[PDB]
Amino acid sequence: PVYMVYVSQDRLTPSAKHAVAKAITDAHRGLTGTQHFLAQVNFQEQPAGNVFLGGVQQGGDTIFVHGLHREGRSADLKGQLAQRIVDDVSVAAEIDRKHIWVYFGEMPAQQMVDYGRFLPQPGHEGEWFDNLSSDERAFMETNVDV
Amino acid sequence: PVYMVYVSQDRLTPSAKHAVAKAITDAHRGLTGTQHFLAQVNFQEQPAGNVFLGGVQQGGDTIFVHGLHREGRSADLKGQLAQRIVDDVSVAAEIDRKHIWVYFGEMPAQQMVDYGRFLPQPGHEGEWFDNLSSDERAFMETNVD
Amino acid sequence: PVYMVYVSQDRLTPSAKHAVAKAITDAHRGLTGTQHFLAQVNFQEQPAGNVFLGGVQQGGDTIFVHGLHREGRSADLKGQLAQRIVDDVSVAAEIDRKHIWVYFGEMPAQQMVDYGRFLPQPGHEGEWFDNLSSDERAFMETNVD
Repeated sequence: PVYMVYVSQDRLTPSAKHAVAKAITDAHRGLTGTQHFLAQVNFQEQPAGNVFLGGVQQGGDTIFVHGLHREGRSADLKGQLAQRIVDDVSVAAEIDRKHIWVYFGEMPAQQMVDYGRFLPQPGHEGEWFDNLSSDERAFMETNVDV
Repeated sequence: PVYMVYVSQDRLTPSAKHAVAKAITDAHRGLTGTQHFLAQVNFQEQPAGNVFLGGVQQGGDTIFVHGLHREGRSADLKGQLAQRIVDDVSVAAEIDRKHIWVYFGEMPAQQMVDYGRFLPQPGHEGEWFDNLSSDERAFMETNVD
Repeated sequence: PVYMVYVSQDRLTPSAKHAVAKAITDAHRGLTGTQHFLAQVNFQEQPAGNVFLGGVQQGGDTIFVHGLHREGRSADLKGQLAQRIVDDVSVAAEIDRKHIWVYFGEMPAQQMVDYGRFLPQPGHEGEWFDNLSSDERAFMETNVD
């Protein structure tokens, strides 16, 4: 997946950013079984004051996660995954859940490219990864945290 | 809603950001009935020159509004809303309509969370809000201009 | 289309941004027939270190292209287009293909506005353009490289 995470500049330290990325990555892996290295977390920082809620300028505490997924998962699982992102990002960023918005968008795997390759259908990541070249598997496997 | 608004840095001063965000917010409430406080307008600024149209580098006037909505509204209503955003952002930003791009994407409400809560189906915002906890209600009601 | 291109700050010089924007734009016009000036390439730069893959902080080499399209093209065509974007961005940016991610989202043309006007269905780009006003066509025709 690609998780676009919109946050205010300097709201999250380098350590907090690593924690939030790990919370999202672990939630995705844990609930979908997709490999660690396929989860992209992409932080989009903007100055505090660039978020408005009901026309009211906000401080630096809003977090919007825009998750870009393949089609094919159940509403039940998607709901579990959004709730776990809310809960675990709240802990990782030390931020009240009321500040956290989470939207999942879905597209056919056939129009979705990670690491320059077209994605498989959900749940068939094993078939897919076994079909990757040695160099691609090696590059992929370095993008997993200890 | 979440409206991602992609603009060149400083094209909208702080007060113009407020005017643009209030115009989008009012248009969304006016045409859908969704409370003011559910409208998020999230300004994404980039240096001028990062926008290309037909391969040609642009100055600082293009505005792209990417609206993320719940599924469930009619094509007619979404057309009216997109036109009003074009019209009312043109006035708030004092910018030519020909600089304004607006795309709406839709998702099932069941995979959409505002303020840490899953959204209801469209015209159901009232009962949904009433059934939130008292602290949640109080927090969103601060976010009304 | 609107192509949001997420890159690290200073990874692409102005020359390389132009080459990347041209590669995507040529790819889209060449496989869809849509006119040049309708392809927006919108570079979103962030400090290197804001991209994580599997929890690991990245350098400045990742590129994510989020293309936002009208509904109605075949999966075959979309696959050809995504692949050409991988290939031609890899050359233009001098970056390995393994660093490049490309997702396409699609939306009904009726909730999609370029240059302040609603888009037509794919393939109808010529008739739509002729119905626009002289000043709208003049503005758009300057956006061809």
